[PDB]
Amino acid sequence: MFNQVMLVGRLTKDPDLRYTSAGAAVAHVTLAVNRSFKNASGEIEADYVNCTLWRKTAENTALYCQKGSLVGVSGRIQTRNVYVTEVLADTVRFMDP
Amino acid sequence: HMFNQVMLVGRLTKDPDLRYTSAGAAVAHVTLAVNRSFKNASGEIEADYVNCTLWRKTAENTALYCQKGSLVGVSGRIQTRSYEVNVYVTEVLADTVRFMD
Amino acid sequence: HMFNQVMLVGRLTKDPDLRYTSAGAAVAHVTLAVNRSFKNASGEIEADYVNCTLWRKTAENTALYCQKGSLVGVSGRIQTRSYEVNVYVTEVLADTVRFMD
Amino acid sequence: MFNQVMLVGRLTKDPDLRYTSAGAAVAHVTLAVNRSFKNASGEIEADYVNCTLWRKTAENTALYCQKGSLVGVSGRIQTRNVYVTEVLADTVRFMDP
DNA sequence: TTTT
DNA sequence: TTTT
DNA sequence: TTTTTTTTTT
DNA sequence: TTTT
DNA sequence: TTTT
DNA sequence: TTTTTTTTTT
Repeated sequence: MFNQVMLVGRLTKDPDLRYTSAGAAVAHVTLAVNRSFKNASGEIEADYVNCTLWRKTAENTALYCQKGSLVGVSGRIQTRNVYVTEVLADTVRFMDP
Repeated sequence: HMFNQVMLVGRLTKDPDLRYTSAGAAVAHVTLAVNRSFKNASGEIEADYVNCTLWRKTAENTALYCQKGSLVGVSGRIQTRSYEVNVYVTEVLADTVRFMD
Repeated sequence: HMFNQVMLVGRLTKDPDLRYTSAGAAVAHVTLAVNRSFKNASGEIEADYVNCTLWRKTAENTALYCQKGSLVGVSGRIQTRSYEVNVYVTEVLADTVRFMD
Repeated sequence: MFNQVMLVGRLTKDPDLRYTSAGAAVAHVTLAVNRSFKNASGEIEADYVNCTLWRKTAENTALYCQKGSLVGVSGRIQTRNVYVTEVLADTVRFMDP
């Protein structure tokens, strides 16, 4: 029984690097992933996936990616009145030339 | 330039919700409890609850064959939506589902 | 009781091999170079070379649109075969492919 | 650019636990995964996937699973005249009641 | 060389 | 506000 | 630039 | 609150 | 015996 | 027990 996600998209904003009171880096990025087909009106829409990164992954994503950066992410769908649902990234690939 | 896929194995929290669009298309809403590998501070196994939408025959078949409790394997893509008091939803749109009971 | 899925993003090592069964079905053979995340003892990036089989329109389309070098995203399942001097093959049978160029 | 595999099948043999000359446990299991449809003759065939496990994963798989055990595995397709291609498992789940 |  |  | 479909409510 |  |  | 198809050579 597992939970696995592969996304490659583009960051909609500079990554949001914060630190927990314990000292752990944690970042929130949102990935625009265009679809592969057009809708009735002939347009390509994107899905906007919120991913949360931790520690070194978070710091490095922040260092090396801005708004617009092409990024690969794998991880799991996590879920946390407040009904939130994100991808918890364990590895990030930087794909900017 | 872009890619979006997901694979999941989990149990249905409730019987599937089988509806038809006024066009005539079957669509189903299902929520999967996916138990984590690790444990918490109390030594318990928490699950993540992922909402999946199914379409056409997949919707009907999972309706017909699975119910609350059914172990199900799903592959598809994450999709995001807003509706209206404006809400943000992220689901998995299932392409296939495997009945694992 | 069972489940088998794979997702892959890699580059084609050669133009796709488009054939037709004597039934009339398009089928394509493609090998994907999937570069690893880590590095070796020399600090180089090695790739894994995964053979994928495509069918019907997917075979034709990937034939028509991709060539040696094309970045491609694939999802499907692992399948195993023996033929005849008897050989053991494991491939990925692609359900979908995304053209990522 | 990634490589991810989810299998849940049944071991065809007791796991093959060996140790490298350095001391690392390494195991080779083969997973029977039945398909979901019948072939022309009305039969369900299986795919037999060779997976290689390392270290603690290898030792634990050996300890707790025999021929017949239901097992979940995620990992990547690895490839190594000798033309071999397996799944390199990073996590194994034991699903035997 | 293939499992319930 | 959820499954075994 | 394409797959089977790319389509509803919550 | 959405990217090339 | 392979891709960027 | 079902999805679109469950079908070839290497």
